[PDB]
Amino acid sequence: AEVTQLSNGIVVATEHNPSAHTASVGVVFGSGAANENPYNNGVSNLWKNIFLSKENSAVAAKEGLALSSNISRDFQSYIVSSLPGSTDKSLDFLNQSFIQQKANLLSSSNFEATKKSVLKQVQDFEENDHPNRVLEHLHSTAFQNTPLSLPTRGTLESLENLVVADLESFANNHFLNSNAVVVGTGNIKHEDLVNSIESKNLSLQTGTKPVLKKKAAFLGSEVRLRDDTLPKAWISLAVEGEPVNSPNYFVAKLAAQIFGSYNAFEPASRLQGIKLLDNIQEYQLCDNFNHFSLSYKDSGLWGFSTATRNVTMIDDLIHFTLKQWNRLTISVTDTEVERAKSLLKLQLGQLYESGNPVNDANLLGAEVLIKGSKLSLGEAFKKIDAITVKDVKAWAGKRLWDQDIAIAGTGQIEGLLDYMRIRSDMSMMRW
Amino acid sequence: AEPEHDERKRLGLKTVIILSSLYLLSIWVKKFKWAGIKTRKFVFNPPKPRK
Ligand SMILES: CCCCCCCCCCCCCC(=O)O[C@H](COC(=O)CCCCCCCCCCC)COP(=O)(O)O
Repeated sequence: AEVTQLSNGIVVATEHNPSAHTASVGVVFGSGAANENPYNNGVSNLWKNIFLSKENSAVAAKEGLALSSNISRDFQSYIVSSLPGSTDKSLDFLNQSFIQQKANLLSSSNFEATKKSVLKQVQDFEENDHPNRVLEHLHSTAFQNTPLSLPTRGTLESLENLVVADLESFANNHFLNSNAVVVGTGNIKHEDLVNSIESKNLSLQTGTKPVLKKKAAFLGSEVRLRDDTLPKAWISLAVEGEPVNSPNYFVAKLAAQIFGSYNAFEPASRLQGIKLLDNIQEYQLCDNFNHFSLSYKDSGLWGFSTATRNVTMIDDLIHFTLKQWNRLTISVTDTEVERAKSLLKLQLGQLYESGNPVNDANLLGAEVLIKGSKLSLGEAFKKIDAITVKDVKAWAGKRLWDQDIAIAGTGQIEGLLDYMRIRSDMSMMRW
Repeated sequence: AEPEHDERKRLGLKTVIILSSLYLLSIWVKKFKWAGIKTRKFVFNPPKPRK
C-alpha cells in the first residue's frame, strides 16, 4: 500500500486500493467541535445533518451516491461514496453541494426540519445513551472552560438558539482552503483524482480559520450525574493523555492495551491475559470496561470507562483498577508488554486496514490534516516493536504515577467514594 | 517543693513550640484535604415529569 499527497492550496491525499469495489471521495475539514464557542455549540452537528438532509440525500441517490459525514473534536468530514466509475459524478455533486451553492440547502423548511431532527437526536442521546454521555461529561470536566470541553453533539440549550446566520458564519470562518483536505479512498487512482479536480475549479474559499485564544489544558476535577432510577452505574475516569505528534503516542496506546477491554458475559473475554481479571472476577465487580488512549491535537486522555450493576462495590473496582495502573510504574513484566504489542498490532491493523472506505477516508483526512502526511502501517509496526519495558515505566512515571485524574459518573454512583480517596489511590504508599 | 522547676520550664518551652508548629501544620493539611469538598457546587435542573 502507499499514500500519496499533493497540493494547490487544497490538499489531495489518496489510497489507491485496486482490490476494493467502491470509491469514497470527500472533503475533510480541519475544524471540529473544538473550534466553537459555547453559544454556537452544535453547529457542526447541524452541518452534518443538513448535508445528510432528505432533499440532498435524494439528489445524491438519483445517481447512486451514498453520503456520509462525521463530526469529531478536531476534524469534520463530508464523504461521498460511489462505484469506481463515478468519481467525476461524486466530485461534481460535492461541488454542487458545498461550493456552487448553499442557499438551497439552507432554505427555511429544510433548516427548520433539520433543527427539529437534531434537537430530537440530542435529547435522545441525552436521556438514553449512558456510557457515551459519561464520556462526553468526562471531556467536559477534564478540559473545562477550554474549547476542547465542548461536546460534538451539541447541547439542547444552545442548539435551539441557532439560526441560519450562525450556520453561514461558521461556514465562512471554517470551510476554507487551507483548512480542508479533499480525500479519495477506495478504488481510485491519485492521478485521476488530481486531474479531475484540476478539470473543475473546486475552490472552497480564500482561507484562514480563526485562531483559538486558549490552548487546551488538563484540569483534574469530577462531575457526578447521580440518577438513582437507573439500573447500572456508568463511570469514566482518566488522566491527561498524550496528544498526537507526541513521541509517547504508541507508548500511551500500548499502556491502554496492557489492560485491554473486557466483557463479563462473553466466555472468551473472561480468559484474557490480564492480571486485573483475577481480582475482578471473584465477586463480579463489573460487567465491562475498556481502556482508551484518546489523542487530540492539543492534549489527550488516558483512562478507562466501565459499567457495573454491583453498585455496592464500585470502590473496590476503582481500587483494583488503579492498583493495576500503579503496576505500570513499578513492576510491569516483559510478557505483558509482548502481549500488548501483539494485540495493538492486531487492533491497529484492523482499524487502519478494514474493508470500509469511509473509515479510511476519515482516518486519512484527520492524519494528513494534523501531521501533514500519513504514517503508513509498517513504520507504525516498527515503532511498536521499538517499545521496551523501560519506555513504559518512564511514561507511567511521567503521566500516571501520582497525577490528577478526571472522573465522570452517572446512575447509581453513591457507592463511588469521594475525590480524595480515588486521587490518593494513584500512588501506592508501598513504593 | 519543686526541684523539677528548671527542667519543667525548658521542656515546656520545647513542647509548646513543637505543638504550636504541629497545630498550624495540621490546620494547613485540613484546609488542604477538604478543598475538594468546600468548593463543591451543585446545580439542579428538575427532571422531566413524564417518567
Ligand atoms: C501515650 C499518650 C501520650 C500522649 C501525650 C499527649 C500530651 C501532650 C504532652 C506530652 C508531653 C510528654 C512528652 C514530652 O515531655 O516531650 C517533651 C518534648 O515535647 C514534645 O515533643 C511533645 C510533643 C507531643 C507530640 C505527640 C505525638 C503523638 C505521639 C503518640 C504516641 C506514640 C520532652 O522532650 P525530650 O525528653 O527532651 O526529647
